[PDB]
Amino acid sequence: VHNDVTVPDFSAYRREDVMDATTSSQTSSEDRKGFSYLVTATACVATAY
Amino acid sequence: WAWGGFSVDNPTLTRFFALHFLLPFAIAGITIIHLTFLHESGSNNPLGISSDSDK
Amino acid sequence: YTADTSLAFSSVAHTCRNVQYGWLIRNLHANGASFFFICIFLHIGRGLYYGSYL
Amino acid sequence: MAPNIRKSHPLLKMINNSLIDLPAPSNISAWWNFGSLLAVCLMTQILTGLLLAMHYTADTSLAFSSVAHTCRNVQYGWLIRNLHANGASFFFICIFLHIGRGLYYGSYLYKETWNTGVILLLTLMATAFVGYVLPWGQMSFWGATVITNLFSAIPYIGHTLVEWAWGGFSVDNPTLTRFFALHFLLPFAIAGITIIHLTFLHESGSNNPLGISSDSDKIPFHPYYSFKDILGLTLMLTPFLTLALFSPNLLGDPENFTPANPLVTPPHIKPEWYFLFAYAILRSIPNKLGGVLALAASVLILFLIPFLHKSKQRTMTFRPLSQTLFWLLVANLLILTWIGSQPVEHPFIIIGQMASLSYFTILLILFPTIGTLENKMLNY
Amino acid sequence: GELELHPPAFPWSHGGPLSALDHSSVRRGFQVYKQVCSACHSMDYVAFRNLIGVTHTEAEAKALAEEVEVQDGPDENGELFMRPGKISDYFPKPYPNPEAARAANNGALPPDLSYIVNARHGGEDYVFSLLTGYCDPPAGVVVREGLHYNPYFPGQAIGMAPPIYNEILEYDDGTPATMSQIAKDVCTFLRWAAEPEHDQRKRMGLKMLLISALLTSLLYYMKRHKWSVLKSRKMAYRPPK
Amino acid sequence: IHFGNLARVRHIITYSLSPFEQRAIPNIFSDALPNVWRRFSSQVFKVAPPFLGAYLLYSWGTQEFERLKRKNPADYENDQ
Amino acid sequence: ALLRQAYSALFRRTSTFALTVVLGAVLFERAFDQGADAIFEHLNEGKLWKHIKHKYEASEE
Amino acid sequence: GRLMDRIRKWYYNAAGFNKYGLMRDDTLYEDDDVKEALKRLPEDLYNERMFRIKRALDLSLKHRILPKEQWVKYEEDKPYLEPYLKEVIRERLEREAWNKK
Ligand code: HEC
Ligand code: HEM
Ligand code: HEM
Ligand code: HEM
Ligand SMILES: CCCCCCCCO[C@@H]1O[C@H](CO)[C@@H](O)[C@H](O)[C@H]1O
Repeated sequence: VHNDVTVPDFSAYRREDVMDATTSSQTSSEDRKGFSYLVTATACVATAY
Repeated sequence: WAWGGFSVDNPTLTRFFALHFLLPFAIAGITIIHLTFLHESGSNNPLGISSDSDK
Repeated sequence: YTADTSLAFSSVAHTCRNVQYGWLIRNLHANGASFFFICIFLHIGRGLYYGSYL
Repeated sequence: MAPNIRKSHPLLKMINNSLIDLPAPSNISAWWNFGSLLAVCLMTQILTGLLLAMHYTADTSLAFSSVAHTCRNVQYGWLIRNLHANGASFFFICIFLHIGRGLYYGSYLYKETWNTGVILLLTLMATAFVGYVLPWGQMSFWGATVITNLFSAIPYIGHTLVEWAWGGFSVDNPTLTRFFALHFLLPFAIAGITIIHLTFLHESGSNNPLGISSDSDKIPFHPYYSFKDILGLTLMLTPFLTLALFSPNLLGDPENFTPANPLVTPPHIKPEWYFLFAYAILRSIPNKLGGVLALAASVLILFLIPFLHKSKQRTMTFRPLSQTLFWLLVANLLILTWIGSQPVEHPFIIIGQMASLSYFTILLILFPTIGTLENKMLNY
Repeated sequence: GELELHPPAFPWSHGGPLSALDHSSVRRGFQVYKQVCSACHSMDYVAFRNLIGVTHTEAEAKALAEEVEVQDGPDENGELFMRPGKISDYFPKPYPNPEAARAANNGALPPDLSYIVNARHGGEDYVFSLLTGYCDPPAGVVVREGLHYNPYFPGQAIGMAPPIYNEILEYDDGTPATMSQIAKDVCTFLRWAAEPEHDQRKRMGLKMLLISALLTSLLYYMKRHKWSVLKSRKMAYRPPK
Repeated sequence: IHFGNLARVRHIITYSLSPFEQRAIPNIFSDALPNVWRRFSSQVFKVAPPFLGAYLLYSWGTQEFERLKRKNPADYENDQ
Repeated sequence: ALLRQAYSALFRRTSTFALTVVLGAVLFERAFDQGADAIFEHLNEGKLWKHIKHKYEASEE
Repeated sequence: GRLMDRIRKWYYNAAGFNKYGLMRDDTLYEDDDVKEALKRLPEDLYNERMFRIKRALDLSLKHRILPKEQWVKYEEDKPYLEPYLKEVIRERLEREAWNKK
């Protein structure tokens, strides 16, 4: 039964900031996305050049 | 720019020959699109009224 | 054909004069261009008169 | 009509069902990146090609220098010329991996996709062959003279067919022109046929390394493969540019910096690298006629691959025997290529014939045989 | 096949993928060609203007071309005529036609040197070896009347008599014109004549790599970033068993 | 229409996290490399062989060719 | 925190992301070129015309 | 002797499809017969194979395999489809032969 179902442990893959299950993940969100997007925004600049 | 110089000369003749060889094939490509859109609706007809009753 | 100011004119001429049926092909191509337009003009006309443009 | 335009529009719908919402297996590897590269590769040749054509002159008295004048006077002419020239190799390099991948993973089982594929290869060959004559250099001319004359061995209609092709009695101006014509034309036919290739392809969808139905796990092409391919594009494009820019003529015969001259046969007339492998099989059979056929067969053999599949499995992922046999064959082609580059003398002549023999043996007999044996070892 | 000696690899100042031509050495080379080789060797694809901003000043160039008379025309009467060169002219041919050339060099035909370093395996390394390398034939070998022995030239019997010797000319820049210095400079010049884009081409290669390395890394991260969703994905089989 | 008519699947749960809650290239030493090596090992003895066996043939054929160009003194020992 | 800020002011709004890519490019060009040209020249001191030009640039005849 | 058995077990391990958790029959190429064959499999066996197959694909996309412990052992590889597939072929050959007469 579905009650007997749980999400596995993604500690092995989670980013540093969302590693602790008792810390709001929203506070480090802008950083996590700002980085990745920063990488992407850069790729565009390179390509554009 | 288009002339490749200061007047219609050899550099033009060549790039025109190129364009003239090329374009036709673009026409053929586009004709496929033309007929593709066409087939969405089917042909129109002289009386201008729905011809589904008699195709 | 040769695309060079110094040979274009004569390449075309040499074609009609020495190439087997060159003259014919040259004509068909040349006149074909008009037949093309004549046709496209009627195709358009037809469209305008029967509101195909819709 | 429908909610989002991507699906309703008669055109976006096309772009969508083949580049955005297209079902792709989740486990395809880098070997699948070659399709897109071949495609990009093509768009690139045509672009650089046109640019070069807008400065070329097809006339024995001007070809060589038109090309020279282009590299010397046209802004970035030198760069375009290079990109186009080296691009041709990048093309073949890619096509050879594309094919390989197909063979090793039994993609050929998609007969029509495969058969159009062989047609693309043949077309690309004709294209790159005629292309090479355009600069009218020693090798351009001489290679053209030896290669085209080959047909003269065909019985009764031989000579006729060649003198027809040449437009005269020998490779001369009337040839240079019709080749330039052909060279401009074929690429576009390639593009067209590529559409057919992908059209058949889409009927079944891609194959995958494990060779088992991937319906239980498909993913949208975009972003997964759009991204994966754009990555594979830069990964290859680097070596291409590195070569094209640092070692420009690393692959070209220096003999082609000498204007064609009908009164000086070069010492070793050989075609471009990507052809050697077959040039090699050509010289293996002493007998102008047999050697031609052997050549023809060397490539036309691809049309039989589908009928020589005996394994109960599609790929070779789980067939170690077939695997060494596969890498043997690859190595075999490498040697054939090498032999093609060397003169016709001992110990080359014999190695040649040996490699040529092993080539057909592997594809015609070993592969299907080892295939059957493999089935028995699985208790099938 | 047959015997041949392959030239060695000299460390040209422009062998480095990122290393350009030493324009000073090229400038000398132009002189060597102008004052020695140009006597029998044509260089059809280079024009005096080509030197400007490379080895000479627009002024020097204008001068160097006026030192020559070219054939223009026809005039009002349809006749040909002479005039002092302009920077738009290409280096003068030494002979009217090849037939005339062979005639003045014992039936031998000095090839145009515009693409020579790319027309011969070894380029400069070969051309350089050839020039300096003349010598007497080894035992058992006889060179026919009119040819000269050079072990570096295929067949070893070359129609070109050693063209350069110490102090055969004076570099106006004050460089010791030893035979090897000459060959070296001229070979350097031949490289340039064969492909003027040399430096620009390499400067581009640099940019290409830097961008390439940058762009690749970026797209690798992006590719990985999207795929992560799958790469770490976990599944399980839960029948109502 | 290819998404929806693919396969009859039952009872398989999957779990995945947004690309932003996880690392792009994770466990490079603990997992990545060890597998790179793993994969490299499983194949070497399948690929490498025929390629090495090619090299040899190349080397032999090359060296032998050059050898046959060299002169054999045993042709001139009695040419006084 | 730049990443946080960057995200907010530059990467969040698609319109600003684009503006960043452009102005970003304009500045990247200007600096990448100057830098590479710089590197190329140092690597080739005294070989380029730019370097020896002075000898004939108003110093002869 | 056990030569034939030595070979098979060797090849079985040599092939290596068991490192993915797949069974001999899971690797069969789905030609016309195998297709009919599968349709006849009882639901429980069908669903299981499906998971196995989907799991194998996920490993492939991940460039990993199952831990040695979980590999299918030669002697425990269940030939779940083989029986069906044989009848499917028996049937066909009957029809093929009959339509000829
Ligand atoms: C007297 C005329 C003359 C002069 C001066 C001369 N050459 Fe030559 N050169 C020739 C001849 C003759 C040949 C052709 C030899 C042959 O093909 O047998 C030749 C050939 C060459 C070749 C090589 C041909 C080959 O097939 O490899 C090069 C390179 C060359 N010369 C370089 C030079 C250079 C550089 C100079 C000036 C330093 C120079 N030559 C000066 C007459 C000359
Ligand atoms: C390369 C030139 C063109 C080709 C080869 C082409 C071809 C066709 C074809 C095959 C049809 C279907 C049969 C017919 O009704 O004639 C068609 C229909 C049509 N074409 Fe074109 N066409 C061309 C140019 C144009 C142009 C210039 C216009 C107008 C701006 C046009 C407007 C239409 C329209 C509106 C129809 C609908 C006919 C109807 O009313 O049922 N076509 N065209
Ligand atoms: C103009 C050259 C060609 C182009 C541009 C082209 C392009 C493609 C593309 C885009 C794909 C899909 C992605 C991929 O799997 O790589 C594809 C797949 C395929 N191509 Fe080609 N192809 C070309 C030549 C060939 C040749 C010579 C053959 C073989 C004789 C061939 C055989 C196949 C097959 C079998 C597939 C199926 C791939 C699979 O196993 O899933 N292609 N090709
Ligand atoms: C299918 C892609 C193409 C391939 C594989 C290809 C291949 C080649 C090759 C191998 C050469 C000789 C390059 C050299 O060493 O000088 C060449 C030259 C040339 N190609 Fe292409 N080409 C292709 C498409 C095109 C197209 C579409 C055009 C333009 C309509 C074009 C125009 C030319 C011209 C003008 C030359 C002569 C100038 C030169 O030699 O650089 N090419 N091509
Ligand atoms: C993978 C994408 C590679 C593109 C790299 C762009 C580099 C080409 O940049 C070129 O550099 C030359 C040297 O200064 C300049 O003279 C040219 O004007 C410039 O376009």
